[PDB]
Amino acid sequence: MSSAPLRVYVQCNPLLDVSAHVSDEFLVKYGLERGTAILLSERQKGIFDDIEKMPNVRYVPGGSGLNVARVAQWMQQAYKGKFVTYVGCIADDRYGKVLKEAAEHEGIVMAVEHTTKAGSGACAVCITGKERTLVADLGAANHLSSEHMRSPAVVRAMDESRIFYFSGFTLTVDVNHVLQACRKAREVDGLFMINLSAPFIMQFFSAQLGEVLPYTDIIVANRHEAKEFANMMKWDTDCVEEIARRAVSEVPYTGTKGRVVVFTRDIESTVLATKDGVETVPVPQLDQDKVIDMNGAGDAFMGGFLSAYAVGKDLRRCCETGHYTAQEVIQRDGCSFPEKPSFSP
Ligand SMILES: Nc1ncnc2c1ncn2[C@@H]1O[C@H](COP(=O)(O)OP(=O)(O)O)[C@@H](O)[C@H]1O
Ligand SMILES: Nc1ncnc2c1ncn2[C@@H]1O[C@H](CO)[C@@H](O)[C@H]1O
Repeated sequence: MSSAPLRVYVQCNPLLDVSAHVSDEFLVKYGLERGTAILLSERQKGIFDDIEKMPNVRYVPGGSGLNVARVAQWMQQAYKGKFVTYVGCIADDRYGKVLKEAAEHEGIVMAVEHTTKAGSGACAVCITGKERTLVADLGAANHLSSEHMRSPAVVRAMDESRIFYFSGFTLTVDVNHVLQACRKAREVDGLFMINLSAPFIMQFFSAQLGEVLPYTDIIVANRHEAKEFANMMKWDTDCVEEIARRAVSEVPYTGTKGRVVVFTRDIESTVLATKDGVETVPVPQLDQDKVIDMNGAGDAFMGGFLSAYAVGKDLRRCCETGHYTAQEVIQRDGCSFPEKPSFSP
């Protein structure tokens, strides 16, 4: 006794994850802070050659938004092809084919661009225990064009979608692509949703972020991203609850659906805020010995949240569905799931 889900539009940078186990000395050798994500810089030249030379290196389709889409689609398997559409840029190369084929196999409509200006993007993922440390080399993802955003497939997708999710990571590419979707979302009275993605977005891309927030109905982030957001806004506060409250009322909002703020906190309760106050949603207890892979927990949470939102569940239940999905993924190496969910939103 379930609904068919509303159509969702997702946009991010499709990246192939190149993964390997690594010491702390290695992190420091390339100037990395453990458990964080950055964009490839000079300081990290050679890191891909170094990782590829290691044993049991894996090549796995990734990308934050793409993981979100896959998790959402996994929660709605009866609706392969009829649910999520994803937009990004790849190249027609080994990596690109892997990415496109995996997503399509799972039922995601890949409205992706193909460029020749660069090879399909990749992310170096450095495993140290349960923690992953990420270095993203966007390549082709960084060349997503206005032509592609004005194309028939994308405009049909936008026109027929009710829920729009962009990762914060898209802000490093071209803010105008994001603003175009913000406007279509308003045109159709849809929902626009964003992820803060990483502290560096607040530090180095606050201007771009600032253009998009007024259109953003739902803002999602984790504990660290929230503190960094407060720092960007110059808010003198040490509380995730207070930061969410201010994100509701003191961050400009030009929408009508109602601004909502969702901050996850790993083991601790998720903070959920609206103009009617601030609520917490407990995270079900889980034996930490079953927790194998912290990476992508946020992406999985997002997927659960969207899959519930698209069948019309209330916010609290959307967070509960997100907890369920995030807790499945962290119990497995990689972005991996049972055949079918055991949870009905
Ligand atoms: N160690 C853990 N034990 C149980 N659940 C976890 C754990 N870490 C994360 N989760 C689940 O994943 C969700 C997202 O986790 P969080 O770490 O806040 O996101 P991110 O991957 O952005 O760091 C949490 O709200 C929680 O439901
Ligand atoms: N800058 C980025 N843009 C898009 N995806 C990213 C970026 N940095 C890391 N990722 C993705 O984040 C995921 C972890 O949640 C990895 O699957 C990785 O591919």
